Amino acid sequence: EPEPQMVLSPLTSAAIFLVVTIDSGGEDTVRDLLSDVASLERAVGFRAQPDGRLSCVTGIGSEAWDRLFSGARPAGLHPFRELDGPVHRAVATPGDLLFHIRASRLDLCFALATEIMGRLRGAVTPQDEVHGFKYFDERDMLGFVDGTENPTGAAARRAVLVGAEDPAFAGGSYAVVQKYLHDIDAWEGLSVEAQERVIGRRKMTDVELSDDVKPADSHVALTSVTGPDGSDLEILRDNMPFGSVGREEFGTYFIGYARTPEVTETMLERMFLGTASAPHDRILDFSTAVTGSLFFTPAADFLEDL
Amino acid sequence: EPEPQMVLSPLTSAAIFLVVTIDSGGEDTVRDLLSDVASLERAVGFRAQPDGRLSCVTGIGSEAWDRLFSGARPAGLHPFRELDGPVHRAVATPGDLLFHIRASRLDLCFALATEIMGRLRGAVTPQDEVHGFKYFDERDMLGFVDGTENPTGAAARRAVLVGAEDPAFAGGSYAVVQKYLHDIDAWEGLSVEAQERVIGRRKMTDVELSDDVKPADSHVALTSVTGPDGSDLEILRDNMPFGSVGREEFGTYFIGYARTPEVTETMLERMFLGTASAPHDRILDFSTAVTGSLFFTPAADFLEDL
Amino acid sequence: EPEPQMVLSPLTSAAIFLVVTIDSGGEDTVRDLLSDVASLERAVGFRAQPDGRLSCVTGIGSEAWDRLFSGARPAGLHPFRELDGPVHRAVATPGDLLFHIRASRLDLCFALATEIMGRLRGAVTPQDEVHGFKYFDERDMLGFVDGTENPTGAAARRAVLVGAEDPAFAGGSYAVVQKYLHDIDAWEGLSVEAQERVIGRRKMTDVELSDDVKPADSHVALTSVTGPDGSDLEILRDNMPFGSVGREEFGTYFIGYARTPEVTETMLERMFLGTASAPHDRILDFSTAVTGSLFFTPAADFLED
Amino acid sequence: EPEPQMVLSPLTSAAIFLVVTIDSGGEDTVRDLLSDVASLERAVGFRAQPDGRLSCVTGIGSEAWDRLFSGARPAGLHPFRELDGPVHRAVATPGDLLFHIRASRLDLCFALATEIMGRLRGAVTPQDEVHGFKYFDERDMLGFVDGTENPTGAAARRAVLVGAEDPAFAGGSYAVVQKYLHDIDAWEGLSVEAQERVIGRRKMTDVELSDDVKPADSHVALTSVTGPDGSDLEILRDNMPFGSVGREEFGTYFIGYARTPEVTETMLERMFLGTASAPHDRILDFSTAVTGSLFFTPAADFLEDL
Amino acid sequence: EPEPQMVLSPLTSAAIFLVVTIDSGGEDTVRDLLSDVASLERAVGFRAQPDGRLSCVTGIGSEAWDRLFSGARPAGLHPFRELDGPVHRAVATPGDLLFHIRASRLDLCFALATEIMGRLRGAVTPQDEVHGFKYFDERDMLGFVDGTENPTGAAARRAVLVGAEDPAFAGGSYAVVQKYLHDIDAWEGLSVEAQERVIGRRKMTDVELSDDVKPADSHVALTSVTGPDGSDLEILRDNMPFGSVGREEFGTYFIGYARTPEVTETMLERMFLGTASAPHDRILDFSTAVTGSLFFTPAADFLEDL
Amino acid sequence: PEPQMVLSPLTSAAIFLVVTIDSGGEDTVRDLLSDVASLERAVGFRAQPDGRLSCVTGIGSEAWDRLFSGARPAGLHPFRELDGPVHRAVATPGDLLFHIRASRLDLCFALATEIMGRLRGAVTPQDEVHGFKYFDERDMLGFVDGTENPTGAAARRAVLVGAEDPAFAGGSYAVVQKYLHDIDAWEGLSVEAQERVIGRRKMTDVELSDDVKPADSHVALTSVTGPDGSDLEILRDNMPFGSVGREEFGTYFIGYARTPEVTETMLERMFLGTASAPHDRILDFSTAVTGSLFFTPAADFLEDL
Ligand code: HEM
Ligand code: HEM
Ligand code: HEM
Ligand code: HEM
Ligand SMILES: [Mg+2]
Ligand SMILES: [Mg+2]
Ligand SMILES: [O]
Ligand SMILES: [O]
Ligand SMILES: [O]
Ligand SMILES: [O]
Ligand SMILES: [O]
Ligand SMILES: [O]
Repeated sequence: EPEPQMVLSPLTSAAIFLVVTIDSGGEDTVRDLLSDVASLERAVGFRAQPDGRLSCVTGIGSEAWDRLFSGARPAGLHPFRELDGPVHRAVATPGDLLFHIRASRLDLCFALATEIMGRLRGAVTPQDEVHGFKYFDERDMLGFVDGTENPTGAAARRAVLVGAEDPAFAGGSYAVVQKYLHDIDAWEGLSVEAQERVIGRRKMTDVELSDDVKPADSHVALTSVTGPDGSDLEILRDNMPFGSVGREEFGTYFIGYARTPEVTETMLERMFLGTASAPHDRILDFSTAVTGSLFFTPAADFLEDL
Repeated sequence: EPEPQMVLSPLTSAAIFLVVTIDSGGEDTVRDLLSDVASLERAVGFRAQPDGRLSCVTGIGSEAWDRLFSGARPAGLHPFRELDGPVHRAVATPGDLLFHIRASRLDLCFALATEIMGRLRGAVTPQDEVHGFKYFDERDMLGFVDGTENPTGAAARRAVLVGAEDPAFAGGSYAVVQKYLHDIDAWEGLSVEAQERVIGRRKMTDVELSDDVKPADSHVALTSVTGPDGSDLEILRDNMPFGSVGREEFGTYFIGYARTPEVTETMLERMFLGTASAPHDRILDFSTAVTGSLFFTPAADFLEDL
Repeated sequence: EPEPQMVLSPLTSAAIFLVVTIDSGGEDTVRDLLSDVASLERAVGFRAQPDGRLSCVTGIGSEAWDRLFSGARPAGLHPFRELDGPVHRAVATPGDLLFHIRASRLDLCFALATEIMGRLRGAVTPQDEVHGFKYFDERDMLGFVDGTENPTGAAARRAVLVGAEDPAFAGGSYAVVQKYLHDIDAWEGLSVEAQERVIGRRKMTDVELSDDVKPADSHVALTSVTGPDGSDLEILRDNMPFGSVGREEFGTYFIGYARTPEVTETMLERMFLGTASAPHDRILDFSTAVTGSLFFTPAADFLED
Repeated sequence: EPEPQMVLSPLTSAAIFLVVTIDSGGEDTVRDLLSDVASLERAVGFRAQPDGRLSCVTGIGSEAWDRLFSGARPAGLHPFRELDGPVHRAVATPGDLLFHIRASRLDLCFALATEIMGRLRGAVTPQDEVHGFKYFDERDMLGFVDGTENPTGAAARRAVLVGAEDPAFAGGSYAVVQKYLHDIDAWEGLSVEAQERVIGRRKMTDVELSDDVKPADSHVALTSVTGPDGSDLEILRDNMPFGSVGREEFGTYFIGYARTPEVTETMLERMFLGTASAPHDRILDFSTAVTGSLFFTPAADFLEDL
Repeated sequence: EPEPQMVLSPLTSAAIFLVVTIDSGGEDTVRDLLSDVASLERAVGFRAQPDGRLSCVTGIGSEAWDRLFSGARPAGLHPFRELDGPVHRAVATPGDLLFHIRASRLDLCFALATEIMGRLRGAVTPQDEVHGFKYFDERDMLGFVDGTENPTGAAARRAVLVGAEDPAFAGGSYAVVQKYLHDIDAWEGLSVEAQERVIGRRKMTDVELSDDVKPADSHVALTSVTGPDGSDLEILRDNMPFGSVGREEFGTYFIGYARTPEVTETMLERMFLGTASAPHDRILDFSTAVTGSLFFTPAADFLEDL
Repeated sequence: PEPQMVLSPLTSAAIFLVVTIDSGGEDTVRDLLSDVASLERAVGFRAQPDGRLSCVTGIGSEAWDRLFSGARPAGLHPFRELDGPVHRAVATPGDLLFHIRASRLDLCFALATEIMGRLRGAVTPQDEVHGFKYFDERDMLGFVDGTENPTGAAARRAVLVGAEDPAFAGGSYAVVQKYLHDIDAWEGLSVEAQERVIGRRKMTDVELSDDVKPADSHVALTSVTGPDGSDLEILRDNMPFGSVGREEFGTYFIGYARTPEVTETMLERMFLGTASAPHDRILDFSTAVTGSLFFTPAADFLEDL
C-alpha cells in the first residue's frame, strides 16, 4: 500500500463535518495547510491516546483539485451530479474541501477543527458545519440501527480504497456527503410495522425482513446493488445524527466512501429515480437532502508531500 | 428532608441548556409537563444506567411564577438585574423556564430535550439552546481548569439548597445563567503569565496564585466573598464550553446555583461594577455576556404534586 | 443500629436464584451457614472489587422460621397465598431458604453459590436454581425496559426496610419470588402498539403512556397502588430473564422486596383477580407463574448471631 | 483470500454451545439458515459494539455434510473416533451442526441462539446446550489458568486454517468438542503441589514446571506433540466452565480447533491410550467425557453462497 | 458538624507514603502548609475527576503536636511504643508528619507529593518514602488477598473516627504505620497448606479456615480481638506492596486506622509478645518491621482553620 | 522472522532493568534467554487483554562476544561517550537490558521478579527504574512526549533490521540514557522560553513554525534527513521516574532504531552541536547519568538457544 487516511476508523461517537470553499487567492494557504493536517491531527490527538481515537479525513472537490494541483486527476473525480427525480431531488451544493473529523468525544473534534480553521482564516469561506453524535445503541434519528451491513476488514479495504485501476491515486477513496433533514412528525405517525416496511429491517431487533415480505421500494432493497460479476457492490457509511430541538431540526448527515463514485451514484439513482418495480426509496418521503457534494480523499502520503 | 432536583450532579461531560418563554394560553401545557418531567428523566435515562448520569434541573422565572402558581413566592425570586457598569454590561434577557440537562453523552441530553419540547410544542417559544461539551482536562475555552473550587458534600448542600429561612421552598435553589462569548484572538495574544494574572490561578498546574501576587482585579479575587461571620460565601458552578468554528463563536455558558441569589448577585456586582481597589474583573475584557436570567429550581416534590 | 443485607444493590447483570428446603435434622447445619454467609460473600467477592459487585441476600420462609428460631417472628411473615383467579392462578410452591446472588458476572455468582451449597450438602434439598442474565439495555424477555420506576435513595429505604413498626426486625425486608414462563410465539404475534397496551409504556423509548390512552388492564395500571393517604405504595424489583433455547423456555424470574408483604400481595391480587374495570393483568395472557414463595430477609446483624 | 469465520476470536467471557441433529426432511430449512447466519450475527451484535464481541462459528458433521451438499468433501472430515482406553473412554455422541457462540455477556449469546433456533424449529433435534462462563482470572473449574499456551497471530492462523493442502476448503477449520464433568471432591482433596503435578504448571503463578520435574503423565506433557519435521503441533482451544450447583455438576466444555483433525486426534490418543512412559493423562482421573463430536467449520463465503 | 479527612477512601491502586521530621525552626512553614493541603489536593486532583480518586490524609506525631499547637492534645496521642518480644521486635522510628497519598494512578500521587514537599523543603527532613502498588487481585507480596475483613460503611465510621469520647477532636483518627520487609525465599519454601496455616485463610479462594483447624498462632487468630462487651474490635487497613527486584526488597507497607490507638496496640502486643497459647504471630517469621510510628489525623476543618 | 515486541501499544508503566553478567554466569543467562517469552506469557496471559505486558530483551556488545560465537550484528558496539564543550554523554556498564512494559506496574514487577529469580548469582544489577506515565503523556518538564514517533509501517521500517544485515533481520538497536532534570532551574523560565527550548507549544503540543523555532531547540536538533531527502526516524518510549524526598525528577530515555547510526547522529547533534547551534538547550536542564547500547534480537533467535 501507500498509506491511506483513516477512512476505516473504529467506531466513534462524535463527529464534526466541515465543508468550505476556497476564496480566490486562497490556494497557497490551503496547500500549506494540507501538508500539515496530519501533524495537527497528532498534536491534538496524541495526548488523548488511546481512548480519544481522533482522526481527520480530508477531501478535495473536483473544481478545487484543478485549482490546487499541477498534473493528473483521479479518474472518478467530477462534481456531484444533481438528480431530478419525478418526486424527490438530490441537490448539488458547493464544497471544495471536506474535513471529516471523528473521535470518542466532541471536544477533540472541536479542538482539531479550531486549529485547521485557524490556519485557513481569510482563505476559505465556511459552507456547512455539523456536530454529530451517535445514539447509544447505534441508532439514527428515525430510531433504526444504522451501520449494520457495513463491510468489515478486508472486504471494507477492497470496497473503499483505490488500487491498481488508478495507481497514481492508490490508497485514496471517494466520499459523497448529503445533509438530510427529517419530517419526524410524519414518521412518528406511522406504526412500527409501516416504518419497518420503509427501511426493510425490524426496528427493535435489527433483523432483515425476509425476501418474501421486504418491499421493493424499501431503503434496503433499493441500496442493494449487484455488479456485472454477480457479487454485491458495497460502500462504507458513517451516518451521524445531528440537530437542534428549538428549531425542530432532526437530521442525518450521510457520508459514504467507495473506491469509485459509480457505486454510490448508482445507489443514489435507484433511490431518487427509482427502478422498474419502485418509484423511489420510501425513506425520501421522510427525508429531504439539503446538501450534496463529492470529494476525493487522497492517500496520506500524497498530502504530506506538497 | 424534601427531595431536591439533581442540582448536585456528578461531573458530566455534556449538557443542553434550554431557555424558553411561555406563550399566552400555554400555562396549562407547561403545568402538565412540569408534573411529568421527573418521569421523563427516568424514561430516557434508566436504560443507559449507570454510565449515562442523565439529569434535568427545571427552573422557573419570576414573571412566569406569577402566571403559573398562586400562593407563596420563593423569597429571593425576582427578575435578573441588569448591571450597567462603567465599561462592561451584564444584560437581562427574557426567560420563563430553564431546562439544565446533563449527562455523560450528548445523545441522552438530546433525547430528553426532544421529549420535553415535544410536549411543549405550541405553548412556548425558544429563546436559547446551547449544546455544551467539556474539554478533556475539565478545561474551559480559555484553557484553564474550571470548577476546582466548587464546594462538595455537606458544604455544597449548605451553599445551594434553601432551608429553614424559607421553609415552604426548602430543597430548592436559585440558578443564574449567562451566555458568554470570548475574544480568543485577544486572549491568545497574552503570555501565559499574563493570563494567569487575569484568572488568579496557574494555568498548567491549577495552583492558586499566592495572596502577595494575585491581583485585586483577577477573577478569583473578585469572586471571593466573605459573609458577616468571616466564612466564605460559596456557589456551585457547572460552566460548559460551546461554540461553532465556522462562525468563530467560542463560548462559556455560565450557570451558578446558590441558596439565595444575593451571593451570586454580589459576585456579579464586583465583577461588572468594580470595587474601590478593582475597576472590574479582567476576565470581562475577553468575555461578553449576551444573555442573563434568574430562575428558581424547586424541590422535586413541589413539581410532582401540582 | 442495624445493618441491612444488600437488598438495595447497584445494577447487576447476572444473578443466581437458589431456593431450597431444609431436610429433617438439617437445622443446625443451616444455622451454622447462616452465621457465616456474609463472610463467604466477602471471601469470594473482595478480590474481584470494585467491578464484581457480588452480593448475596438470604431469606427465610415462614415454616422454616419456626424450625430454626424461637421467640419473636417478623410480623408479616406467612406462607405465600395461592391466588385462584377466574382465568389465571398464582401457585404457592415449597421453599425454606432463598439465596439471591447478584454480580456483574455469572462466574462470581456461581463461585459463591458453590461455597454455600458446599456447606449445606446433606442438610437441604434444592427446589429451584435459575441463572439469570439481563439484556444489554436493561430489557427483559418481552423486549421492554424493566426496572424504570423502581424507587431509589431514601424512597427505596422507606419502601423496602422494616422500621419502627416491628423494631426487633428493623433493617429486614420481605421478598416475594415467582418464576414466570412466557409464550414468546404468542407475544411476538402482537404489533408493537398492542404490546405497549399490555405493558403501559412505549417499547423503544420507555415513556409511560398518558392516562387518557393507558388501558386499565395494562401491567403498569394494575401495579400502581395508592395507600389510604393518597401516596404511592412502592416495591423494589430486580426481575431477571432466564432460559434454555433447546427446551423452548423463555422466562422472567420475578423478585420483589417490600417493607411489608401487604403491598406486594395487593399488587398480585389486582393482577390475578382483577378490579372493577379490569378482569386481570394482560401480561398474564403471555406469562405463567410456575413457582411462588415468600421470605423474610433479616438484617445482616441478625444472621451474624 | 477467502474470509474465515471468527475462529480466532478475542478473549470472551461467555459462550453458548449448541449441538443439534437434522431431522428427516430438515435439510432445506438448514441450508436457508446457514446462508443467513452471518447476517443474524451482525443483526444481534452490531448494536452492542464495540464491547459485545459477539460471534458465531458454525460447524457441520461428516454425515450431515453428505445430506446438505454435493460435490467435494473436506479431506479430513469423518465421524469422531471413539477411544476405548484401558481405564478411560472418549465417547462419540451424535451431532450434525455445531453453533459455538461467544460474547462478552451471556445475554448476547442467548439472543443469537434464540434467533438461530427460531429458524430451525421443526427441522432439528437438540442434543446439547451448554451455557459457559469464564472465571475472572481466566481460570477453569479446576482452578488453573486455561488458555496460556494457545498460539496467537500468524502462528494461530497457520495452526487452525485449512490452506493449500485442500484448496477448495481453504479458510475452514476442524473443531472437536467434548463435554467433561469433574469430580471436584476428589480434586480438592489433593494438595496444590499434587494438582500442579497433574497439570504440569504452577497453580498461582501459571509458570510451567521445568522439564526435569514435570511428570510424563501430566496434561501438558502428554498434549505437547512434535511433528515429523521437529516443529510443535498446535491447536486453538477455548475451554469453558459450566455447571449447576443444585445438581452437583461442575464441568469443562472442551473445544479445540485445528487445520487438520489428525493433530487433535493425536493429542486425544496420548491422553486416553497413553504412551510408552505414561498410562494416561492424569487429568482424566478427575474428568469424565460424556459427549464427543467432530465438525468442519467452513469459510464464511462458503456459507454465504448457498 | 465536623468533616473528616478521606480516611475511608474507596479502593485505590497506587499510594505514596511520606514520613518526615520537622527541623528546628520549621514549625511556621509546616503550619502554613497544613492549612493549604486540602487546596493542593483539589488543585492536583480536580482535573482528573472522577476517575483519579486522589486524596491525602495528613497525620501529626505526638512530639510534633506539642511543637505546632497549644491547647488540647487528642487523648490517645503518644509516641509509638517499641515492643521488645522474646524473638521479634517492633521498632519505633522518628516521624513528625505523615502524608498518606492515594489515587487510581501513581502520577497523581507523585504530583501532589511534589507540591507538598516543594512548600516544605528547608523545613522538614524526609525519613521514609514508599511508592506502593496493588498486586493482582488485591494480593500482597505473600500471595494472599489483603483487606478482606476490613469494616465497611457504618461499621467502618464507628471503628475509625473519634467521636463523643474526645469531642474537641471528633472526626479525627489515629494511624499506625510499619514498613515490613519479607523473606520471600523462606516463604516460598513452604507448601501452600503451610502458608495457609501461617495466615489463617485459604490462599486461592480467600476462605477463612474453620475454628476446628485454624492455628492459635496464625495471623488471623492473633489479630481477632473481642472487647469486654463481647463485640469485635476492628481497624481499617490499607496495606500496600512495594519493592525493588535488584535489591531483593519485597515489602508490605502496613497502615492501620482506628478511633483509639489501644485497639491497634493490642493487636500488635498479641503479634509480637504472644498469648498463653501462641508465642508470636507466625507471619513475623517471614516479615521484619523496619519502621514504626503513630500519628493523629485531625478532622479536615481543624487543618483549614490555622 | 518474528521480532520482539519493540512496537508496543502505549503502556502506562515500565520497569527498566540493566544488569552485568558475572564471571561464569553465561550459561545461566543463555538458559533464561530461551525461556523469557514463556515467562512473559505465564505472567501476562491471565490479565489479557488489558494487561499489555511485554518484555524486550537486549544484549550489549561485550556480552554478545561472551555468550555467542560466529557472526555479530553489523552495528553492535559499546555506547560512544560524547565529550562536548559543555555537556557530556557518559557510557556506563550494561550487558543485558530488560525493557518491561504494561498497563499496570504489578505485571511489570511480577515478570521482573521471575527473570531476576532465574538469574540470581549470575548477574549484578546496575540500574532499576520504575517508570510511570504522567498525566496526558507528559514528561517531567511538562511537555507531551511521544507525539512525533512513527507509527505503523513507517515505524516497522525505522526500527527493524532487514536485508542490510540479513542474518539478524527482525532485530533492533536500543539506546538508553537515564536523565535527571534540574526542575528549579527549568521552572524559573517562562512558558514561552520553555517552548523555545523544546520547539513545540506547551499546552497544545503544536510544533512552532519554522520561522520561530530556534536552531538549538530539541526538535530542531533531533530532526535529521538522510542523503535522499527522507526523514531518519527512531521510536522512543521515554518514561518519567523519580523520588520526591531526594528531589530526583527524571526522564528515562529509550530509543529504538534499525541501525545505531541514526540514534548516534541525533546524540552528536545534541551534545556536540552544529554549525548554527552550540548544543541542545534541553541539556541545560537535563544531565545524563547512564548510557548503554543494546541489540534486541528477533524473538526466534532467543527461542532457539
Ligand atoms: C436519510 C438518509 C439515510 C438514512 C437515515 C439511512 C438509514 C439506513 C438504515 C437504518 C440502514 C439499515 C441498517 C444498515 O445496514 O446500516 C441503511 C442501510 C443502507 N443505506 Fe442508508 N440511510 C440513508 C441514506 C442512504 C444513502 C443516501 C445511501 C446511498 C447513497 C444509503 C445506503 C445505504 C446502504 C448501501 C445500506 C445497506 C443496504 C444493505 O446492503 O443491507 N443510505 N441505511
Ligand atoms: C466567562 C465567564 C467565566 C469563566 C471562563 C470562568 C472561569 C473560571 C475559572 C477558570 C475559575 C478558577 C477555577 C475554579 O475554581 O473554577 C473560576 C472560579 C470562579 N468563578 Fe468563574 N468564570 C466565569 C464566570 C463567572 C461568573 C459570572 C461568576 C459569578 C457570578 C463566577 C464565579 C466564580 C467563582 C465563585 C469562582 C471560585 C473562586 C474561588 O473561591 O476561588 N465565574 N471561574
Ligand atoms: C478435561 C478438561 C480440560 C481441562 C480442564 C484442560 C485444562 C488445561 C490447562 C489448565 C492447561 C494449561 C494452560 C494452557 O491452557 O496452556 C491446558 C493445556 C492444554 N490442553 Fe488442556 N484441558 C482439558 C482437555 C484437553 C483436551 C481434551 C486436549 C486435546 C484434545 C487439551 C489440549 C491442551 C493443550 C494442547 C494444551 C497446551 C499444552 C502446551 O503447553 O503446549 N486439553 N489444558
Ligand atoms: C533528556 C530527556 C529528553 C526529553 C525530556 C525529551 C523530550 C522530548 C519532547 C517533549 C519532544 C517533543 C514531542 C515528541 O515528538 O515526542 C521530543 C521529541 C524528540 N526527541 Fe526527545 N527528549 C529527550 C531526549 C532525547 C534524546 C536523547 C533523543 C535522541 C537521541 C531524542 C530524540 C527526539 C526525537 C527524534 C524527537 C522527535 C523530533 C521530531 O521530528 O519532531 N530525545 N523529545
Ligand atoms: Mg534539609
Ligand atoms: Mg533543585
Ligand atoms: O445509510
Ligand atoms: O466560574
Ligand atoms: O415487574
Ligand atoms: O486445554
Ligand atoms: O493486615
Ligand atoms: O525524546
